[PDB]
Amino acid sequence: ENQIVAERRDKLRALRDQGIAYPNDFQPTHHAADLQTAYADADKEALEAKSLEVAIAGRMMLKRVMGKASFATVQDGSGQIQFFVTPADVGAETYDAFKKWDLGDIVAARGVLFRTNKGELSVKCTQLRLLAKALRPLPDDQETRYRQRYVDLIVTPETRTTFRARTKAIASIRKFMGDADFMEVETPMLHPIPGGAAAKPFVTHHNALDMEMFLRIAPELYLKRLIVGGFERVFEINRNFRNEGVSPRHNPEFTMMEFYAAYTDYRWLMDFTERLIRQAAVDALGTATIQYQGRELDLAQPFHRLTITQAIQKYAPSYTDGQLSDDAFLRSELKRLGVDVTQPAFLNAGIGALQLALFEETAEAQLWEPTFIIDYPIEVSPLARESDTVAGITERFELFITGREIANGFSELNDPEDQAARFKKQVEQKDAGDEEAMFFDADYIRALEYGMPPTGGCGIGIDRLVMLLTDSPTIRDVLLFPHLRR
Amino acid sequence: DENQIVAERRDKLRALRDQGIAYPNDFQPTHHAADLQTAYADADKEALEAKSLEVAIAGRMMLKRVMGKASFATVQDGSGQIQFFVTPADVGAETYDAFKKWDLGDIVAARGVLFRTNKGELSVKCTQLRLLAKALRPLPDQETRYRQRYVDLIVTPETRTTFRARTKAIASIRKFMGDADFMEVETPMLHPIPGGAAAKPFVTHHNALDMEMFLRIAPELYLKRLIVGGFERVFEINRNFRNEGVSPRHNPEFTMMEFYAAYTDYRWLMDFTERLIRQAAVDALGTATIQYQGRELDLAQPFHRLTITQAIQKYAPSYTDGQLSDDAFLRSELKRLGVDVTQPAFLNAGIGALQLALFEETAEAQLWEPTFIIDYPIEVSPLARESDTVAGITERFELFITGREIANGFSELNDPEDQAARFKKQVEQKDAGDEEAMFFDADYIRALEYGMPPTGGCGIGIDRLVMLLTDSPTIRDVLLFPHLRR
Ligand SMILES: N[C@@H](CCCC[NH3+])C(=O)O
Ligand SMILES: N[C@@H](CCCC[NH3+])C(=O)O
Repeated sequence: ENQIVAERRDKLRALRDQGIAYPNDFQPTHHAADLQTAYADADKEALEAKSLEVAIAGRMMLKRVMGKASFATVQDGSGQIQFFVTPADVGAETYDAFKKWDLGDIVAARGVLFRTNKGELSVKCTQLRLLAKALRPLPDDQETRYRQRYVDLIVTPETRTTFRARTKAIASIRKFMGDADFMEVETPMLHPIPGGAAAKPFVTHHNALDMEMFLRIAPELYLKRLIVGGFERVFEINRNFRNEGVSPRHNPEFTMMEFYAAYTDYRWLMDFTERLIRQAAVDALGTATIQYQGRELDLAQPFHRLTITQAIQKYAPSYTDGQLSDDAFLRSELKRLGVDVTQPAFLNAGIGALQLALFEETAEAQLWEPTFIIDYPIEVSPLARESDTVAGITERFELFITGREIANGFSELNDPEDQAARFKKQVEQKDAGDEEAMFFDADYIRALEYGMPPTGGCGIGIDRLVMLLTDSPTIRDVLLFPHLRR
Repeated sequence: DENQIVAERRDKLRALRDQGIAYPNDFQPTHHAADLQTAYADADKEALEAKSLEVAIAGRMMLKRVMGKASFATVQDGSGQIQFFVTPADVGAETYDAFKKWDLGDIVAARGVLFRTNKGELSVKCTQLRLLAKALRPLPDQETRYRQRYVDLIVTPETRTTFRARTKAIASIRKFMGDADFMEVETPMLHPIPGGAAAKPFVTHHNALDMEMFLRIAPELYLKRLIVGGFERVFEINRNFRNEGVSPRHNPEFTMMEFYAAYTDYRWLMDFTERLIRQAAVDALGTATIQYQGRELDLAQPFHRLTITQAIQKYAPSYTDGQLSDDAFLRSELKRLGVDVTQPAFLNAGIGALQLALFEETAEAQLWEPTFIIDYPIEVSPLARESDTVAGITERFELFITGREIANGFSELNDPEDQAARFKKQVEQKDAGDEEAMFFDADYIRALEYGMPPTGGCGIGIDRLVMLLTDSPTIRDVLLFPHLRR
């Protein structure tokens, strides 16, 4: 390993004594992938007539030297093609230098396209150059993929494909939002008071002003300020930050899309979110009837819509109606399953919150088929409009697919006095030790007091959506550079 | 006094809650003011009475004209303004009486027939009229625009126009990049080692991992890892963070676009950046011959391309060639202009850096017409490829328009040994007190040691570009929520 690097470093030393070691004048004219497509059906004779001159640059992935003739496989950004090399065509000095290059080196050739006797498409090199020496060899392990994504990208074509699909899916989501009349906006990543979500923040400090500032846990409160300001339809796709546990399923920064539509409510949001996701599949995979991790996932069907208790009953039928309505039962049953209900997060827990907690331990992970869970207790929905007909319930949903939260939304709380009250109740929890409880945001209350129209809002987890569209088993597989441990 | 008004409005809200749902969310508008104004600009009183078009509108009540038998309100939705004509005959006495006590600012809604008033205005003959949300604070100095952008957005149509244009411009830039085959990517905003720029970082901490992290000053080093990985054309549009003073011309977070193209160099980058900017103007304004702050700005002309000393001579013709190549002259001349060259940023200053510093104090702010400044000293260009023909010079540019930096780019340093050396020289400066000097990044060097193809990279200041395109005088005028200033 070190001896290999040293040997390659010594070649680089010699290379510098005889010219420009890292030249930047070569201009490729074609892409391997495009040649493989456009000339799949052409044969030795067809190609000899066309006599197409090409110029390719990329990473040398294989090399075979056999006396007066040598073959290499070169990989550019698009794919692979062979270089065929003889001193007759490339000249003796280049041929000799070529033989001493290494797997990994960035190389470049001009030459005529042709087909080898074994059937492969290849370049009869008439010019051949080394553009950049690979000092470290390519490997020929489970975490290296993430610590050295650049290696994973060279060596695993599937990885390149996943990330091209991420990019296309996000463009497709933008198009969908734009067609539905939403204005894409940029709100701050630095907040003087974090909010818009239940999460532990990252804190930093502005030196000139001697001021604590928080990386955003969510843009929600800023996006609703825009609604007050009179933009009826806004959305934002960007990072949130959450300072919590690390795992294969957790990264400290992740991409959310939030959107807000004045004069809508949660029923509208659910229909709209459902349509968006289904179209996201059709765009990415040609169909909404797909598979994820070896199991059928039919996004073409209408999404299920269930209450919290409906969902517990569907997947944990042993629970009776009377049991799910009994405070004392719910507490002992939650204690049994490892939920400490004495924790400050539960300071304002009523019967609804206990049910929700039971749903999380029993049913949630089993929501394979797309399922909206509907009507959430007020005590855990501090930003959500209260029902007009049932006290203590909010017009809120969460969407689960494959057992993971993909979206969450609600009729927005536009009543400033209600909002102030619910903030004070969060501060109680926070004072009692609940680190995911919200801070009182006076500037936000002030904004609402200018008068905010009734509005519907939703956040979609772009990283999790992309997992489904690319059959990626963890969030780390859809992030170019996941954060890792030391 | 603003207080008595709030209190009075708060008391109306109290009465409102005793008689129904204060913040209803069931009203569904069917039309937009702007669309009605366009579609029926050409129609008259009789036309409209025949058509008899039933509409439903919701928005903010901006003016109210009251007479004995009737009332007119000017209501503003997301699209524009339309009049509501209100009589108790048609809306009912009880509603008419309530209406008289509603306030400028309230969010209101009507159904009714479209018609034209004798004074020529398009209006709704209301048959239903509702209050959707009480404005508790009344609608209405130079900094309030920024602390309360939501107020500025309601009251100033120019502000709305600027931000719609920002959004459109960014979509136009994404399209330009996509058409040129660049793949949009997302790299981390939390870096374990900050780099890619000369700036003071914001520092934070991940608690679960007990790990110091930095908010990114630039994504550059992560984008070049993707080039090692084999993506040929990548770009990213997102926030950087710099922990320094807030001014009218500075915000601690701002939007950059960086792009990288394998097998290109700085000449290519300059042509590409020039085309991008000119097309951005055509897209936004219909022409590249535009105006900024009352002065002609002709982006249609080819951009000037000057060396650092050429530019000093163009604006200060006193300076001779020998003066600008004399160390002792440059120092005394810099001392005269108030520049401290003893500062650690200048620890590795040679003649080039001194020239650059003189250019900053004499010519830079006068670069009104788009001007590329070209060929930068190595000691201030730690990430830029060195010239093949002139030692100590890098293939680097900065683009200035209206005296402000709009872009900066270079042929990328893909030589890992050169890069390691230049990093060690940065660490010297940093150890001697230069807080903008770079840290040594070993992981980045390791990536380059796998072999990176020659590449060209550039960063464009989106916020500053958008200023030019929208004729905004400061960066704060193109950010929805600028950071606090004192
Ligand atoms: N802010 C929410 C998404 C939007 C909820 C509706 N206002 C989140 O972080 O999940
Ligand atoms: N990282 C640079 C932009 C790209 C320079 C070329 N690699 C900046 O922050 O200005």
